[PDB]
Parts: sequence; structure tokens; C-alpha cells
Amino acid sequence: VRYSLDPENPTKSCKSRGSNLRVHFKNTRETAQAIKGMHIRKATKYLKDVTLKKQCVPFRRYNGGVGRCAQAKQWGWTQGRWPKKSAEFLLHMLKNAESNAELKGLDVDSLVIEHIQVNKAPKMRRRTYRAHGRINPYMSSPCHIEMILTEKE
Amino acid sequence: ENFLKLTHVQRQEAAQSRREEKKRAEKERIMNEEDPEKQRRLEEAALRREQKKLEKKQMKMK
RNA sequence: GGCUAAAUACCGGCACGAGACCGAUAGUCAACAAGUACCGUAAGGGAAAGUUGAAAAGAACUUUGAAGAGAGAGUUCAAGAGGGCGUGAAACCGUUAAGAGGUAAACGGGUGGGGUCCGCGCAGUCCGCCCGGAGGAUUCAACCCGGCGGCGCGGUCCGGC
RNA sequence: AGCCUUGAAGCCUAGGGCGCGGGCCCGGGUGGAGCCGCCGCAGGUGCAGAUCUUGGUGGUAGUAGCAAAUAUUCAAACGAGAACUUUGAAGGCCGAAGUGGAGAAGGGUUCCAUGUGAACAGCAGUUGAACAUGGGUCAGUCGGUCCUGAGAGAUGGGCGAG
RNA sequence: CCCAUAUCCGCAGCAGGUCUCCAAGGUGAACAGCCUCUGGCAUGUUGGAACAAUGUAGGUAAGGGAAGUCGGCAAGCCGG
RNA sequence: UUGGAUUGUUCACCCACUAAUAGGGAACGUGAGCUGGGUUUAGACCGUCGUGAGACAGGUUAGUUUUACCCUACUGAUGAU
RNA sequence: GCCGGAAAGGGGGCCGCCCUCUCGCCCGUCACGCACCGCACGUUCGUGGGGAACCUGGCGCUAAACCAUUCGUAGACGACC
Ligand SMILES: [Mg+2]
Ligand SMILES: [Mg+2]
Ligand SMILES: [Mg+2]
Ligand SMILES: [Mg+2]
Ligand SMILES: [Mg+2]
Ligand SMILES: [Mg+2]
Ligand SMILES: [Mg+2]
Ligand SMILES: [Mg+2]
Ligand SMILES: [Mg+2]
Ligand SMILES: [Mg+2]
Ligand SMILES: [Mg+2]
Ligand SMILES: [Mg+2]
Ligand SMILES: [Mg+2]
Ligand SMILES: [Mg+2]
Ligand SMILES: [Mg+2]
Ligand SMILES: [Mg+2]
Ligand SMILES: [Mg+2]
Ligand SMILES: [Mg+2]
Ligand SMILES: [Mg+2]
Ligand SMILES: [Mg+2]
Ligand SMILES: [Mg+2]
Ligand SMILES: [Mg+2]
Ligand SMILES: [Mg+2]
Ligand SMILES: [Mg+2]
Ligand SMILES: [Mg+2]
Ligand SMILES: [Mg+2]
Ligand SMILES: [Mg+2]
Ligand SMILES: [Mg+2]
Ligand SMILES: [Mg+2]
Ligand SMILES: [Mg+2]
Ligand SMILES: [Mg+2]
Ligand SMILES: [Mg+2]
Ligand SMILES: [Mg+2]
Ligand SMILES: [Mg+2]
Ligand SMILES: [Mg+2]
Ligand SMILES: [Mg+2]
Ligand SMILES: [Mg+2]
Ligand SMILES: [Mg+2]
Ligand SMILES: [Mg+2]
Ligand SMILES: [Mg+2]
Repeated sequence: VRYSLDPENPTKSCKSRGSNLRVHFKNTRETAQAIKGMHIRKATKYLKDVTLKKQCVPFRRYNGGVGRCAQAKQWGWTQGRWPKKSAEFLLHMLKNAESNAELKGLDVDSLVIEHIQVNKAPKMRRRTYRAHGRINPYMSSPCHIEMILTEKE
Repeated sequence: ENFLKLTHVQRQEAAQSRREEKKRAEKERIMNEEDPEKQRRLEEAALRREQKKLEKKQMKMK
């Protein structure tokens, strides 16, 4: 579909996408900025370490109350977390992009995740119940995602 | 992009061949499984996976 | 004690025609399964909601994944129109590019720096006259013929109005 | 003898300019069918506020919170997937004024079976009172039906513009 | 079929409210409290790791014993 | 520059100790710090006033004291150049 | 090569030699160099500061920090030992 950034060379570049992914947008924006320039083996390894809490995800723009960990001193940051649902969504999508670069005959072991952006999807609506007979919104903040890998030797 | 479109048939053929090889290897591993209980569990899972694929195809076609 | 058509009235009913009216938050509450969904024990209250395309031609088939979801392929003039789909603004957000950054930011006056494009810049205006320098016409004046028009106190010409 | 599918309205624009200004004209893009200049005519005619109206969206914020009633653990199965489903083994609670077993009012299909995992069940679910398919309530003796109770209510009559 | 800490009314699977029937063993005066059997459930819209402050709900405090505070509020003593 | 008896008290007054028991301010410092005794809603009692409803810086008794997760400040904790 | 400098340390003085010219400075002779045709940021500090990447060799260098783990002299989490 119409992406945001077009690749500099369509043959040695693979695409992926995700629409209305019931994750958190702030978490996915942070675990996407952590992956933004990595190499695809570095990424799948990192995102697995994030689920095993061997490495973290520095929380830079959405870091209210986000507590401080010890594994963030590798990113020169202080705050960070271990988003699991968001390290598994853009891992099933890094898998999709792999299986789309094999459909193009690229070298999966040479792919660098070059462009990756997360957008904000239409909120899903629920409702909670508060004191004095008041009902409040309990809305969900889903996200769109889209990555582009590239052979860069 | 035009070149990739021209080459589109070859890429599909290669993708189909690699699936035929992967399926052949899966059948060979099932054939080579010495334990009959393991072989039956693997076979039942493979058949059920195929059945799920067939149902999904029929739903998409519908 | 009584009756009595016509001229006269009509925001209900059936059937019509029209408009210097509104054009989907407007016009009836209601352009749509609207006095519907919903609320109230009841009397009553009462919405929101139109648009793919000329035609569904509504994406076969391959592929990863359990699936949603994608990547290809195809339909169409166009999916940058893909089943709440014409156009698709603003606030708000993501990413890319460029700059900047300790007196919150923003602002008016003045310059300078860098960018972005524009001038389609990069040898710089043309025009009249005259002089000379080399060429080319079927060419000037003056006469003759025919037509046309203006003016005429043609002192005061003929005939009209 | 206006402009327009050789691209109108609309919208976007680090492009060129005009006007003191209200505003306007060009270029590029997007779009797909209507639109404007002049002389007059008419008006539901210009928004920054009105604790304005309707709709949309932010910072707060990945924050507050998901803390009443003692309590969970191990192995196995199904499954892509298991802290939460199912079986079994432990440990515990309710402790006959019960977290048991049945009914009235009320609900109305919530009952039962199979499947689904989109939405919902404020985590997750392989589960559900969710969704989709189908089933299910059998009477001379159980009740209604009948009788009157407090009371309601016609006729006759009376009143009353009705 | 539910008949109630999820089938009803409270906007909800809401610690509220909502009419009855039956009614085991031990202790004990006892349909009190506490443990248990029949029957039921999985801790009441989530888990894991930590064990700071400040909270919330329970406790215990040398010597003194209302000096505290508007006031013995609260807690404590007493208890068959 | 204190410990207490009385008062809601501020004030006052007295006991005791002490070196001394000086005076004050900060939105008459300080209620998202507390308390809520007084004052100062609605209930009631008495007195005086009013024919009456009602009134009383006149007594009496009972009377809901909400929110910080924002920015700053401060206290600690990471880090930044 | 020897000397002397510490307040935020001197590329200074001196020892020599085996190098090399009588030019360097003043006053004159002698002619020349783009004399770019009146014209602006000229003439230095400047082998400037930073940044890349290049060639060309000479001498040489082969480490730590953080995380994971662990501890409890520490602790909400980070941090710390
Ligand atoms: Mg921030
Ligand atoms: Mg905060
Ligand atoms: Mg907090
Ligand atoms: Mg609530
Ligand atoms: Mg309520
Ligand atoms: Mg008459
Ligand atoms: Mg007419
Ligand atoms: Mg409308
Ligand atoms: Mg409209
Ligand atoms: Mg309307
Ligand atoms: Mg609308
Ligand atoms: Mg529309
Ligand atoms: Mg189009
Ligand atoms: Mg379109
Ligand atoms: Mg159309
Ligand atoms: Mg559109
Ligand atoms: Mg930048
Ligand atoms: Mg703009
Ligand atoms: Mg009008
Ligand atoms: Mg406005
Ligand atoms: Mg929290
Ligand atoms: Mg029961
Ligand atoms: Mg039962
Ligand atoms: Mg059931
Ligand atoms: Mg949920
Ligand atoms: Mg019988
Ligand atoms: Mg009557
Ligand atoms: Mg508990
Ligand atoms: Mg419950
Ligand atoms: Mg639980
Ligand atoms: Mg004591
Ligand atoms: Mg003692
Ligand atoms: Mg006292
Ligand atoms: Mg005292
Ligand atoms: Mg007491
Ligand atoms: Mg004060
Ligand atoms: Mg205060
Ligand atoms: Mg207060
Ligand atoms: Mg009081
Ligand atoms: Mg009173």
C-alpha cells in the first residue's frame, strides 16, 4: 500500500505493515525506536531478550512515571521497560518481513531494518463505572505499524 | 519495479518449489520417526493442520 | 314558530402544480428499518445515521502466520476509490529532511547567516530619423479610366421630406 | 458569441506577485463536474470569546488505579498458544441462621448440546449468563379457573353546561 | 432455568437492597463463637518480585498512670 | 524562656520548678496539616420581647470538615555537561 | 649535548663540530620583472580550530565500562558495597 517513506531500491528492500493492532501505541513507539536502525538478527535477538528481561527498552518520549531500571545505561537513558506484547507484535511482523524478503530472494542475514514507523489507530471504546453513578470512557489506544528492511552490506 | 514485475513468475515458481521441498522433508521426518505413538501424534497434527487450511480456504472462498 | 343555495373560511384528508426557500449540525424530530433505537412505573421525552464505481468488474492465484493481518498478482482511467469505500481541511500524532537550543514560549523594528525554489539570469535594451556600405522588386511622382466617401455660403441648382 | 473532462468546485503549497487594508491574482499538487467577471436585485450574508451549541482531538498519562470477606501448589491432557480451561492428587474455605438443596415477585430463553474466538466478560482465556447454529417446559389429582375479605364497580335513582 | 457476593432492582457480573421451606457431629445454656461430615466453591474485574516512607486494619510495650485533650475520644480493665 | 488546676478561649488567674519563666511578626503564620470545644444553617429547652409568625454580640444540648496523579518549592534518588 | 622554568612549569642561553656564502645592513652605480590601460573586500596572523576520508612510510601499542550473575556493610526502583 502507500507507505510513508519509499525505499531507495525496490529490489533489495522488503516491506511490511500492520493495521489495528491491539497493542499500546506508546509502548510500540518506544520498542520501535529501539529497533529503528538494528540488523535483523540483532533485532530478533534483542526483542527476545526484551521478553526474557535480559535487555530493556529505553522510554524516552513517553516516560511519565516509567520507573528506572539498570539495563538502560546501555542507551545512555535512565528509564526503560520490557514491553512483551509490543516485543511480540513487531516480532511477528519482523517474521512477516523476513518471509517477504525470501519471496523476493534477498539475503535475510544481510537485512537492516531501515524505516520503521508506528501510527495511531482508531480507538476502541469501552466504559468503566465510577463513584456517584458516573460512567467514564475506558478507551483503547491501538496502533498502525509499518517497516521496511534493506540489504546493506 | 517493472523488472520485478517481469520476474514475478520465476519468484512464485521458486517459492512453490521451496514449499514442496519443506513438505517433502516434513513427510520424510514423519516417516523416519521410529516411535509409533510419536509418529501418530505428528501425523494427526499434520492432518489437522491441513484440515484447518482447507476450512480457512473454504471460508475465504465463501 | 320553521326552512333556504351563491359570494365566505380551511396549518386535517385524497390527488396535484409551483418557488429569487434549505441543501444532511441546514430543511420537518424524521432525505436512512423515525415517532424507530433508547429512557421513564406512568403521563410523556425521543435521537444519531445520505455518497465505492460507469459497471462489482467487490482482489482469482502464490506466500508467511493459528488467525486478524501483510507481501506479491489482478480488476479499474483511478484502489492516490478496497464493502461506514466521492473530495478528505483543522486541532492531535508518527516518521523523514533542514536548522536551533540554560533566563517558558511567542511577538514588533532592524539587519546578517543558511536554505527553498523563481528569473527558464549569465555577455545584455530597443524604437524613429538620417548618412554611408553591399543586394532584391515588376515600384514612386505625375497623368487616364471606374467605384466609394467627406464638404458645399452650388452667395440663393433641382425634386423631396 | 464568458471559462471547463486538453480537467470545474474544493482543499494543500519553503513557488511568483498586487493592494494601507478588507482581500485578490498567478504557478505546482491533489481532485473529478460543474464555475465565474461586469451592470443592477435580494438577504437566514463575514466570529475569538457568550460557565455559547454540536462534533473531533490533546497535556494530564502509560499516570491514578485493576487492595472488603485467610489460599494456593504439583503432574497430565486438549491446544499455535495455559498463573486463569479440564482430569487427578494435595492443601484450604463455607461449616446446616451455609458459599448447600428447593420456591414466591421479578427476568424471559438467561435452560441443554455442538461449534467460534471478531466484539464483550476493566489481565488472559482452549472458558462464559458472549456469538452462531439447533433442541427443550407434556397433568381430571400441582396451581390458576371457583368463593368471598378489605375494597373496586353498573343498572334504578339523583346530580351535572358537559 | 436463576431466585442472588453473575440470570431481579440499583446505568454494571455494583461489598447495597429483595418474600419463604429443610436444617447433621463435637464443645457449650445455646439456631452463640470455633473445628468437622453431606453438599458447594477457588478468594470475589488479574498475576510476579520486593518489604521504604506515609497510610489502613490488628498487636505488644520498661517506670509513671489522664500529667494528654474542650472532654478518659480511642484503647484498656471487668466478663461464664 | 518550662510542667500543670479552671475556661472553647485569645486574655486572665493560681500552684510548682527555674537562670529566666520578655514582648512580638510572618494573609490577626499555619483546616487538600489535624482537631472542631466556640462562633455560625436546619431539631429542641428556658428567660425577656411580640396578639402572632418570629427576634435576642442572652444562656443550653445535638449537629457530614471533600480532591493532589498537575507546576513550582522542599526532601531524598538516577543522570546530564 | 649541558643548563635554568612549578602559581596555571621556558620550542630560551650556552657547548662544540665536518656545512656554507660574503650576498643579508647604509649610501650609491646598473637595468629589468604583465606597465593588466583611474577604481571594492588588497597586504598578515596562517603549515589557524574542527571534520571527514584518502596516499607515503618509521616506531609502537592489543584494553576497559555497562548489562546478566552474585553479595547485603546497601536498598521504593535506580544507586551503592
Ligand atoms: Mg515526557
Ligand atoms: Mg508525576
Ligand atoms: Mg505512584
Ligand atoms: Mg468503579
Ligand atoms: Mg448507582
Ligand atoms: Mg337556520
Ligand atoms: Mg407559475
Ligand atoms: Mg445529518
Ligand atoms: Mg456534509
Ligand atoms: Mg436533521
Ligand atoms: Mg454528519
Ligand atoms: Mg463521506
Ligand atoms: Mg482520481
Ligand atoms: Mg478517490
Ligand atoms: Mg461522481
Ligand atoms: Mg476518501
Ligand atoms: Mg534533527
Ligand atoms: Mg502552512
Ligand atoms: Mg437565503
Ligand atoms: Mg470558533
Ligand atoms: Mg501504577
Ligand atoms: Mg441456594
Ligand atoms: Mg439448584
Ligand atoms: Mg449454560
Ligand atoms: Mg479483557
Ligand atoms: Mg395418569
Ligand atoms: Mg361509580
Ligand atoms: Mg486475599
Ligand atoms: Mg464478583
Ligand atoms: Mg485469583
Ligand atoms: Mg507501659
Ligand atoms: Mg509494665
Ligand atoms: Mg488535664
Ligand atoms: Mg494541658
Ligand atoms: Mg470509649
Ligand atoms: Mg490566620
Ligand atoms: Mg493551607
Ligand atoms: Mg479542611
Ligand atoms: Mg460544636
Ligand atoms: Mg440551631
